[PDB]
Amino acid sequence: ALGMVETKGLTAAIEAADAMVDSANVMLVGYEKIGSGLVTVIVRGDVGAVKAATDAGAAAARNVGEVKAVHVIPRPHTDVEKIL
Amino acid sequence: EALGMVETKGLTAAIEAADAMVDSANVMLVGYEKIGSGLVTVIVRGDVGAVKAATDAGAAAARNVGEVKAVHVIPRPHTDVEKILP
Amino acid sequence: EALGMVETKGLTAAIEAADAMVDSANVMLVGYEKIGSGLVTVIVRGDVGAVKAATDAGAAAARNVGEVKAVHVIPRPHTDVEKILP
Amino acid sequence: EALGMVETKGLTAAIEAADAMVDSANVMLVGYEKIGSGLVTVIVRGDVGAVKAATDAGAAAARNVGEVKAVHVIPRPHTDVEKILP
Amino acid sequence: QEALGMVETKGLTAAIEAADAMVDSANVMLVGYEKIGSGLVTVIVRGDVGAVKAATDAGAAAARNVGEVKAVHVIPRPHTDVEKI
Amino acid sequence: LGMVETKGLTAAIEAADAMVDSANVMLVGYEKIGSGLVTVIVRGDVGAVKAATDAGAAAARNVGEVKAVHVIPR
Repeated sequence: ALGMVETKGLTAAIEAADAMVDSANVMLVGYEKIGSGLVTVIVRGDVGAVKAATDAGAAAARNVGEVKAVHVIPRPHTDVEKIL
Repeated sequence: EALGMVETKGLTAAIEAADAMVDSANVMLVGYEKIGSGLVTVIVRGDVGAVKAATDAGAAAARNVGEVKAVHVIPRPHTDVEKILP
Repeated sequence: EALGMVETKGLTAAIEAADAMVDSANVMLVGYEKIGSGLVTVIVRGDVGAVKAATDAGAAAARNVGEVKAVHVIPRPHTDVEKILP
Repeated sequence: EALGMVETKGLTAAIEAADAMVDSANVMLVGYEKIGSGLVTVIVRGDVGAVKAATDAGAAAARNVGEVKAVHVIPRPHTDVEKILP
Repeated sequence: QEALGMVETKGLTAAIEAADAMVDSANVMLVGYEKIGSGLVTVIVRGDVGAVKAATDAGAAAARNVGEVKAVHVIPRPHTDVEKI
Repeated sequence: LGMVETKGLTAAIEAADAMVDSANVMLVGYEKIGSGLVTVIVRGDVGAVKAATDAGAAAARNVGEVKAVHVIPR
């Protein structure tokens, strides 16, 4: 499963990442920068862990900065895997 | 041969469009491109009907996650365009 | 000989310009350049008449899908067309 | 060991925060990260009380030079967070 | 020679029209383009001071007709420390 | 350390050149952070830095926008 939390600002993103790893059995892949101050944090793991991680990351981050998106894909297509 | 693009503001929305597109239709995901200002384009190739179906599915899934800026299909792209694709 | 440029906000509009340019005239696609903030410049080259044709089609195609920031044609020595490019 | 962050718009504002942080308490400067759009994050590491003290001092100092966007402390961060630090 | 000339535009199209006008107008070397965000691009040339002044005025005037010129400047003999950026 | 931060690169290069020309400083940083912001950084004795940054800022204002001018002793 794939979990993403997207924030305005890097400080909110670091807090999401920490909360995600604190809250569930997930691997933190990293983050991506896309401009306009937006930062996407990415984690992988089984679907229940990714759901628990993204819900915890999004809730933590909101108190540090603005949360722009939160999403989980339980079983990404292989073509997606290839570009992640 | 057709080319389909969904451009979102936000990378979470683009990834959700990419996955919806490949899931929805017989299309190959070519890749994504970032150009700044939060803008991310995801590109698919396939027969024309498959790419219209993919891009409409991608755009609809993206809108539930984030913002869609642009959706377009070029049904018969010139061979030179392949040079600039991800 | 000339360079022709169409600069858009958005990559979808830039790819639609690119394909429309090479569809409309005997020009070669050089590629495209990103400067951040969603701004992309698609560059073609060829004979001056063909580049003028191409950039008129490309800007129109891009304005149908998105925003065009600039469209311009620069005549160049036929022995060193690309020397000024980034 | 605790991590402290001050995010500013503008680099001068950030370097001022860094100087203020390291002077104010027993903290190690981890580094700066840039995310574009003029935003820079300065990070320090130390014991939690030292980190709260530094970050306070850094933000106050930065506000006199530029704009402060975020100030935060994580008291007991996981090792994994390193993957994403400068 | 060693004078430095700079023309800064909003937009890459105006920068490349500046470079064409610059190299056409005088004996100068195009060093490159620098992107710094907010859509700003700087075009940098080197040459003797007379070539660089001519090149820079020609670039600024040519860019002004395609887009917006943000800065235009010539440094006849830059310090050695500056050569390092 | 002395810093001059500008909106525009041309103004930045002019500050750097004016600073090093005006005082006993060495150019030790040149950073881009986006949104057009460029910082040039010098090192020397406090007084040479205070006069460098003064001179850089003044020279850069004739060329473009200056956003910050700052001196950190130590």
